[PDB]
Amino acid sequence: KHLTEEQKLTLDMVRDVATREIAPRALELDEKSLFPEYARDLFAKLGLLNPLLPAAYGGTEMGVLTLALILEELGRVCASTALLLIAQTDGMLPIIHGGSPELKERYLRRFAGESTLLTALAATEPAAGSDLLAMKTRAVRQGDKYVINGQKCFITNGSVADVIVVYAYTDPEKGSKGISAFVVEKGTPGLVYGRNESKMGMRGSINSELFFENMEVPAENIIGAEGTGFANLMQTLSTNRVFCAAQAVGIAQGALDIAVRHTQDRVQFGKPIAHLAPVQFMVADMATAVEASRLLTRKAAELLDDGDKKAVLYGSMAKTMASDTAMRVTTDAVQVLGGSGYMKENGVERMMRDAKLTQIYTGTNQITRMVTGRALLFP
Amino acid sequence: KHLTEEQKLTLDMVRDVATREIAPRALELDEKSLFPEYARDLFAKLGLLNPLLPAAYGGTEMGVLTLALILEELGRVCASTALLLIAQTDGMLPIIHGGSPELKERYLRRFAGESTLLTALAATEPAAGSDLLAMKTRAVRQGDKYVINGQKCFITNGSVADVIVVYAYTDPEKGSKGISAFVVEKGTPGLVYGRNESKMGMRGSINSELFFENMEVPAENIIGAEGTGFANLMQTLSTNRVFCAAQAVGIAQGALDIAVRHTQDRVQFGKPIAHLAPVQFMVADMATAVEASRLLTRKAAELLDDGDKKAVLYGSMAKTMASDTAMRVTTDAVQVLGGSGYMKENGVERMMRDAKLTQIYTGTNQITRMVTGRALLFP
Amino acid sequence: KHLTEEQKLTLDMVRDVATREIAPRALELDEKSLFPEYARDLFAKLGLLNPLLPAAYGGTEMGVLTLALILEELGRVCASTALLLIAQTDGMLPIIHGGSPELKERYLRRFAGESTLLTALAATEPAAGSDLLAMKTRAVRQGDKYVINGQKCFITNGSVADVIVVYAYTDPEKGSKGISAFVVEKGTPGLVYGRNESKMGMRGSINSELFFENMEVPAENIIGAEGTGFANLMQTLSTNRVFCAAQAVGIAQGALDIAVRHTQDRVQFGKPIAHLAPVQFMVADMATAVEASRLLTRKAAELLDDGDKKAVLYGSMAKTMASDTAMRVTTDAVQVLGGSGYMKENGVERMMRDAKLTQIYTGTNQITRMVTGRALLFP
Amino acid sequence: KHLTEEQKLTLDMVRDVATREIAPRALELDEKSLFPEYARDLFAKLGLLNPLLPAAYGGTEMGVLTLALILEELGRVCASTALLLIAQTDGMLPIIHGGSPELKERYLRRFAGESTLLTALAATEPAAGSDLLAMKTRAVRQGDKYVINGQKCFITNGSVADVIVVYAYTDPEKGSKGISAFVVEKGTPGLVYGRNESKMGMRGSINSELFFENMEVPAENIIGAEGTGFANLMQTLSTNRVFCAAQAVGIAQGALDIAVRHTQDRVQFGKPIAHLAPVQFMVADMATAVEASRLLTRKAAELLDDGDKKAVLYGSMAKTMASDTAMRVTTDAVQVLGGSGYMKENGVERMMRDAKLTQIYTGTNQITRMVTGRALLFP
Ligand SMILES: Cc1cc2nc3c(=O)[nH]c(=O)nc-3n(C[C@H](O)[C@H](O)[C@H](O)COP(=O)(O)OP(=O)(O)OC[C@H]3O[C@@H](n4cnc5c(N)ncnc54)[C@H](O)[C@@H]3O)c2cc1C
Ligand SMILES: Cc1cc2nc3c(=O)[nH]c(=O)nc-3n(C[C@H](O)[C@H](O)[C@H](O)COP(=O)(O)OP(=O)(O)OC[C@H]3O[C@@H](n4cnc5c(N)ncnc54)[C@H](O)[C@@H]3O)c2cc1C
Ligand SMILES: Cc1cc2nc3c(=O)[nH]c(=O)nc-3n(C[C@H](O)[C@H](O)[C@H](O)COP(=O)(O)OP(=O)(O)OC[C@H]3O[C@@H](n4cnc5c(N)ncnc54)[C@H](O)[C@@H]3O)c2cc1C
Ligand SMILES: Cc1cc2nc3c(=O)[nH]c(=O)nc-3n(C[C@H](O)[C@H](O)[C@H](O)COP(=O)(O)OP(=O)(O)OC[C@H]3O[C@@H](n4cnc5c(N)ncnc54)[C@H](O)[C@@H]3O)c2cc1C
Repeated sequence: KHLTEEQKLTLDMVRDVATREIAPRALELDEKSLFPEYARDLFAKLGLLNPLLPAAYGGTEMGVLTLALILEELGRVCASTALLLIAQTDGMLPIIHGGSPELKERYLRRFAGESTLLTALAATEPAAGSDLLAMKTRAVRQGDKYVINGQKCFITNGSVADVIVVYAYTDPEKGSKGISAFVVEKGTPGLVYGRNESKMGMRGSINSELFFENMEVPAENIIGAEGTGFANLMQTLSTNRVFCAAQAVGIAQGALDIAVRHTQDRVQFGKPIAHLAPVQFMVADMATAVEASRLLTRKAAELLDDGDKKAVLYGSMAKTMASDTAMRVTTDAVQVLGGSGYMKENGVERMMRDAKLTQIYTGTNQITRMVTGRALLFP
Repeated sequence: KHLTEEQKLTLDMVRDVATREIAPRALELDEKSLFPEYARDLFAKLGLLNPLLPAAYGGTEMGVLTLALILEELGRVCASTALLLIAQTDGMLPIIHGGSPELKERYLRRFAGESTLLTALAATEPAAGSDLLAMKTRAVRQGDKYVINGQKCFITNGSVADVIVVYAYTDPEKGSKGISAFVVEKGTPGLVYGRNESKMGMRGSINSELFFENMEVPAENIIGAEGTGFANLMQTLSTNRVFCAAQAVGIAQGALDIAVRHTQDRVQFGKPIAHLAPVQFMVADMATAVEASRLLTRKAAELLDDGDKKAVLYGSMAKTMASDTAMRVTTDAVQVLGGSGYMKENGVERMMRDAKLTQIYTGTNQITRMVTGRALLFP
Repeated sequence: KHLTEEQKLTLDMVRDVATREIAPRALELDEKSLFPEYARDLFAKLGLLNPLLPAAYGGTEMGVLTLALILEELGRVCASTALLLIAQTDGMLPIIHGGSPELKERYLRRFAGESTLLTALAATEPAAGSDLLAMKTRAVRQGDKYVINGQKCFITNGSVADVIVVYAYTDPEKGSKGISAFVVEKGTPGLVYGRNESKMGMRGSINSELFFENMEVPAENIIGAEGTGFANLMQTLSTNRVFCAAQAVGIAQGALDIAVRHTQDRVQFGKPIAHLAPVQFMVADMATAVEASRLLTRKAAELLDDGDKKAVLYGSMAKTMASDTAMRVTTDAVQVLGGSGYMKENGVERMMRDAKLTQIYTGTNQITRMVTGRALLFP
Repeated sequence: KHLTEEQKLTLDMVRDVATREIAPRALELDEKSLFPEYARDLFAKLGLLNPLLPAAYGGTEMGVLTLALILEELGRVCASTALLLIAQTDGMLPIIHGGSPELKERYLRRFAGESTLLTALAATEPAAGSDLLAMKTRAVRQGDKYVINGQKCFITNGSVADVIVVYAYTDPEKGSKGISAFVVEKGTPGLVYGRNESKMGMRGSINSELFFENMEVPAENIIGAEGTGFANLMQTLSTNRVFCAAQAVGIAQGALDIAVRHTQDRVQFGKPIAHLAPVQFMVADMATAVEASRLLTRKAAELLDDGDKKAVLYGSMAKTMASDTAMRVTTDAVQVLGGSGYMKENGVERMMRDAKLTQIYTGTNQITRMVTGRALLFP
């Protein structure tokens, strides 16, 4: 838990940036459904866009715990801006962890330093959500190339990513041993963009359909050996869950902060409503659940940094509890503001809308409860 | 519970209208923040706009239970269209219940038959939400007129109502015995409209600030005697809560219906997800909570029709439970649809947004729990 | 819902008996683990021991709704005394509903009038709880007799019943079409009693292991045709669930009544704690959940009386919600009494102990949620 | 968090003792309502009876975190044995923290080393539970002595303690500045024992009424200055809450352990029930809540060791969440064992009974939520 002085200075800069730059922009980002371009460009200049890019490739190579602390601070003021960092890191992790030395040099170097290029991870399909093994995208080797046919949906930053990691069957009969992962570059012929689908929340973020129409990628773009794609995806999922837990902790904290401030300022029955025993009770339950969620998430993030095998269990616990907490706390934070909490100008209704996604993405809370229960019952 | 054949035919017409006319319009009503003019005009032609207007004034004079059944059917497909009927009835109840024979003839006759004119109830102020006795609008008698100064906020249909019931202090020192209620007509000099504030949900509905700047209303427009306004407001609140409970039952049912249909159609892991034990469990809890809420609401509505004093207790129980149920069921209905549930085109995210208001309006669930607990502990 | 004057007078007598006779005995019944012999003998004299015994066999033949109302009143003051009536009725239902005219005359006549004889239902085995089809008791026809070998556990009143309905495989390979039901009389050679197992609550009740060691019952004792036993068991289960729901409503109400009384009498901080906003909130939630549970249970009981097929769905909803409500309300009723609520002399701790069983017996709340969800998803 | 090698060896010994010595005795301790004399005598020989007694007085002087880790291990197998350590430490803390050097030497030396003498804290009265300022015990100085008149209830180990800390008004008009704390020795004339009241759980523990009838204690026995008693009590409460949180974490873990083991062994529907998605879900929620509770408690215990002022806030959060978690997890652990979970021989029903007390003692969860909410809203 002893943060290095590099971790402490980074997070002091992140808190200052979240407060002064990200927060004043959050309402317009949601209202107008804007990509957070200003934040992306600033994060690139500050070294915050690619936190987990290794130093070998010009990156800052902070730990998982540092990123989790950063996501909590950004989630407090703008869930969409936190999602940018989550998507960017998740799009890069399959290459960092399974790519050959040649593949990592060829595709990670372009993200060095202050690069503003974007990544994406393309696994989910209309036929394959929780049942990832039902994905229908196919990769057929033909000489020195793979031919990719299929489609993907719900791909964060899909249509704007310079590098997409695409999961596809190379042997459709081997199931979990028949999937592969491929680097796909923006501009590849046969890569076609669909709708940017309109969402309840996280509106400051791009949500892409992708289509592959005889898309030829060079045979060197496979990440690892044929048939290893599913394990590669599963290894990144443990990390993605912690990032979604940390974002949900931030959302919950940000909504609590606004509710706490309102109880101190809002006067009914002759004194601030913070003097009312039931308001005090709601705030107590909210904060207790936020802090519990924060402790779980920070523990899981440290286990990941330590390469500990128990990170899967505690990451799944943190993801479930943090996101359920964000949903419950934001729902009650709107309640604490009364009618004003239902008004768009006051922010908490957006945080409630943002919070619902964290119970679904990186695996629904039903899927994660199964990951947690199976790890406990079949250790 | 034995519905008359007039009740049964009315509700068969309402279900047909909800399905064929109201539901296909709900997404655009929310997306574009439209007043439900088509529904208003149709309800007027069918005799559904003013259900509680007495037959003496050209009205249909259905019971509270019939309206509650109608609100459940409309809430199932469009919460905003249900809110139109709630606002219209609530704006009329103070006159129906406290108005002199002369006042009722003078202001209720214009709502007879197929009239499309609108009402509103103006009690809430920025300084007075749950603490209604802190309202600052003042009514000063001057000869044959009252002079009204002050303001109101969150007034449903406030800026489009032909008749507004305005609550104001005539003796600011007598507290709950110093408030009066006044009929205020559209076009009165000194009646000024503010913002239509933008909301998280119930977007197909007008939400008005009102200002009174030396507004002169004739002395005949007072509803009852001076100082009786607070009791008049309290008597309408018991009825408003039942209407909000019934709307929340409808919202919850409509979201459950969509989730139920999705589990039957959505195939993951080789069979429809309805075959999955945890999906079955969520649907069981959702439906159980909806039916419990429906039974409470129908009981409270019958007690109101019977003039039973225990309607306050059971109306407050139904309001609390129905609206908490709508919040929980819509939150889980989005969960049951996975990623697709987070997409605006699929409706349930709007129902989740609509559901949050029912925990706040007609009195927050904190205020209602106090009404319930006080009635039980101090009978 | 319109109770007959016979229903109203019966329930006025039951309330008087519950208050004056059953309640003062409840603490000793639990403390000393006594069979409620006094209540059994009194119920027999008043015609309350065998409510569902048909008039054709000397019985009172009240409906399911009347018994459900009786169980609520008894559950309010002594869950163990309510369980006597539940066990007695459940032991009789398989014969009433599936027995031939000859079998019903031969075994139901002994329960006519003021008979104090007892019944029991023996289905559950150590290997077969929720998975009833795994039961291992076997019935082999040999000439004019069936030979019964096997065992049963958790049999309420098992060791004291004059007539036990025993479920057993006659064709172990046909699963749900290979079970039969048999009348077994006290005193049959080869019927052996095991432990009366010691329980957390419902201590005023006998909980028997049964063993069948080449037990010969005459071939006329089969209830219906061979292979119909499972359907017979399933038909009684719908009724048993409603009875357990009604008992749980009573438990919850009885605990609420004590907590309500305590808030009125217990003075802290200068006034009764009923003046405290959070105590008011707990009591509101408790009572709302009790009334919802009561409405569900009464609806399911009426559907059963009407022979409506939807009784399975609403009986499973009432059972789940009523028993979860009894658990939550009794847990909070102990909380409302503070330290005194943890003391055995004050009753609510026993009601909390009693309440936990209702979430388990007549099918666990996990099994019932599946009955509810399957009925909704596969109608 | 880095445990010293003395902490690690102590907790390895505690786990071994809990498993081999404490756990096999837990069922009889509850069944027969026995004081844990064997455990007390063994803890004394191992240096575990007085963990927080300073080294200056012959004690081991482990931290709060070490004791909290010990209480978790003992709470896992016997809540009553954990309560012995909690009561013993709490009875000593007022002297350790507020006593003059002379008073600490005079009364703490007798607890050095392997002493088996017992302490108690006597604050609560029938008229003063949460409202401690309503206590009526009075201390009147008369020459070189104080005369103590009054009574106390719910005093753990009250009737067997060699040293009792008694809180009493010395100036009944100064409220929170008019209470004092006094050392009271077993054998003082005028100290009279009442009932050992019979409880729902924690039955292996003594629960005493105390009466003071012109009880003369020497004037040197006052702990601190007159009027400082309330602050002394409040300072110990922060520590007591953490100890009750840690005990509740242990209870919850112990019940989860039994449920986890049962799902692995209990076969229904052809395979262990651990293969069932809903059982997996319950175990996931249970374990997540246990680990969250454990993290909160360990954080609060470290803040106390660091003398950090934020320990009050996090201790109140841990106490609320840990005890609510013990109640919910034990309630579900009984559920996971089915009928067998309701049987006394299987332990979890006792853990459920034990768990309910942790929501009440050291301050009810209503009082603690107020401590948490006030600290957040009025920092
Ligand atoms: C806005 C958004 C961004 C996302 N970003 C990415 C991205 O960048 N790249 C990417 O590849 N994916 C992304 N995801 C995919 C996301 O993680 C999925 O939606 C999720 O994995 C579930 O898929 P589904 O929506 O089809 O739900 P379904 O699998 O259809 O689930 C429907 C319901 O059934 C339940 N269910 C399903 N299976 C089971 C089971 N076996 N047991 C019990 N319950 C079950 C689920 O919990 C859910 O409640 C994103 C999704 C969204 C909506
Ligand atoms: C969209 C909308 C439509 C509405 N329509 C109408 C309308 O047509 N006409 C009209 O006159 N009004 C209308 N209402 C008013 C509405 O009912 C109020 O918002 C509600 O009565 C609460 O007022 P408030 O928002 O100021 O909340 P506040 O009173 O500020 O409450 C803030 C928070 O404190 C809690 N709280 C407040 N007092 C207490 C207490 N004593 N004990 C415990 N907790 C407490 C509340 O539960 C809430 O969580 C509408 C409101 C909205 C938002
Ligand atoms: C005091 C008492 C009185 C009773 N009286 C009678 C009586 O008079 N006569 C009689 O025949 N029986 C009686 N019952 C039997 C009772 O109904 C059962 O205990 C119940 O049916 C469950 O059986 P089990 O205890 O073996 O639990 P199990 O079936 O072992 O269940 C263990 C856990 O797994 C869960 N589970 C099991 N299967 C599934 C599944 N498919 N999906 C999800 N979760 C699952 C359960 O919910 C439970 O949480 C009584 C039981 C008790 C304890
Ligand atoms: C078995 C046992 C052991 C204990 N051991 C010790 C001991 O060793 N020494 C000692 O001095 N004490 C001890 N305690 C005392 C214990 O902490 C109290 O019972 C507790 O402090 C509450 O007091 P009460 O039971 O009178 O509850 P009450 O104060 O009567 O509370 C009744 C209910 O009202 C609620 N309530 C009370 N005040 C408020 C408020 N202001 N706002 C909202 N809700 C409120 C409470 O939460 C509770 O639900 C013990 C108690 C027990 C039962």
